[PDB]
This record gives sequence, structure tokens and C-alpha cells, in this order.
Amino acid sequence: AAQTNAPWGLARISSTSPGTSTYYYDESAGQGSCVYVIDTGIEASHPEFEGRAQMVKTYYYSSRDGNGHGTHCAGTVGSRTYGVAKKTQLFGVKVLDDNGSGQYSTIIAGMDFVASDKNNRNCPKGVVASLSLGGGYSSSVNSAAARLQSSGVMVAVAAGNNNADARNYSPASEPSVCTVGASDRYDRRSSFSNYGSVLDIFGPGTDILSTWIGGSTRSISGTSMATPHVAGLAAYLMTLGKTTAASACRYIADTANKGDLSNIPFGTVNLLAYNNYQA
Amino acid sequence: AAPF
Ligand SMILES: [Ca+2]
Ligand SMILES: [Ca+2]
Repeated sequence: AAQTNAPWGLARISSTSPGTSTYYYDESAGQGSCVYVIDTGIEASHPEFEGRAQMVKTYYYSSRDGNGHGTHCAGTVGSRTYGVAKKTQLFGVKVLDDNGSGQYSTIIAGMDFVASDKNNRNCPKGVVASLSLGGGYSSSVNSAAARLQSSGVMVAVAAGNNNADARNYSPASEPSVCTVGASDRYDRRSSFSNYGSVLDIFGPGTDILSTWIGGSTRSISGTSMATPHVAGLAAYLMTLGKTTAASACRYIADTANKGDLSNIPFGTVNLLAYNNYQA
Repeated sequence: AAPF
């Protein structure tokens, strides 16, 4: 399949080169997979989700996304126009309040929730979790992320936006998950992107168009935007049978575009997520 | 935490 005039990040993840505008992907499109978006919620009523999104948990007075961040991330995973995996099932877990804040005990509860809740869902092709959030290092947050991964979920986490070593942030610093840095449309490391040995992969993260609350769209930037490209890519590859939740981060790194990015500090991987789709 |  070919989507013309796609957002640049979608075009990038199906290309060996920067500077193109068509997203190429197998029509299976993540059908039969599931992605949990652990964030501020998802506006499931957005036409872009086509009935494939739903809220499954909140820790606040409402499950509504009053912020937008979670809706945007979900759109990059799986919206019809803006998403990588256009037929995946999207499940929202609101661990962050409408101000974007979440206590670590709530984030941990939400990760343990997903590890259990997947057993209540139909995801024959596999399960992914996208965590575009974090804070300072916490062993308990990292352990929660490690348990979620161990339970059979492909966990993708944002590296953070401090232009610093991700080793000092959580869940970014948990080794066993897939820690995602951000790039821009000219194949530069995004200026804000964290880096370091704990990064597994980069994805598009600067000036990413996606869904927003109120049935709208907008372009924003962050490692938060890179993470759902990788989460969506994992769901897509799982549907194709190319990998599994335990192996997807390795598979994505194995099959990535190598050496394309600039301003990658010495000791950080130079790997950009790539679907290797050949019509 | 905060959103990224
Ligand atoms: Ca290249
Ligand atoms: Ca890792």
C-alpha cells in the first residue's frame, strides 16, 4: 500500500532515504495486534480512530484526554491518516492527569494493569505498550517496565527531552525495554533528544502531525512522538509474523537504517526505525 | 512523571 503526502515521519520509516513523502506499508496494517497508549488518555471518538480506540483504564476522575498528548501519540501509532499501524486496536490507559502529571505509584499501577489486562483482550498477533512519559531515575518504575516486557508486551519508552544521557531517567533507563530517541526530517538527532548507551533506536520526533483533542490535528515534537512510531512499527511487524513481543526491539534494531543520523554522540546507536517494506 |  502507498499513502501519498503522508506525514514525513511515516514516509521516513518506510524509506532508506530522507526527503520523501509517501508511506509504503503492507495492507495488513497491524490488524489483530493491540497497542496500549499509557499517557493522558485518548479521545477515542476522534474520526481518525474509526472505532478502533477505547479507554480501558483511568486513575483520575475521568478517562477523557483533557491534555492532548495521549491522543497525539495514539494517532501516530494507529490513526488512519497519521498512524503507522492503521488497523491496530488502541487501548488507552490514563496515568497522567490533564496537567500531564502522574505520580510514580500511578504509573507503576498502570504498567501492571496492562500486563494483566492484555489477558482480557483479543490480540492474536501480539501486544505493544507505548510509554511517552517519564521522570528521574526510579528503580521501582524501571522494574515495573521490566515486568511489563517480561509478561509478553513489547514495551517502547521515550528517552526523554533533556538533551542528556537517558541513564538518569525512568522508564527510559530500564535496559530490557525499547528506549526511543528522536530525529528530525533531515536525519539529525532532534535537538532535545536524550542519548546514551541505553537507547535502542531512533524514530521521527520533530514536527510530527497527528490527532489532537476536539477532533482536531496538530504538529508537536518530542521523544514522545518518536516512541509511537516504534510502537506502531512493532505492532505492524508482529501482524506480519516477522517478530514477537520479546524479540521486536532487537528485530527493529537489526533491520534499522544504519548510519543515517547526524549529531549522534559517540557511544549512542545510529539506528533509525525502518519497516523494510518492499512492494 | 510528565509527558514526553
Ligand atoms: Ca540511508
Ligand atoms: Ca533496551
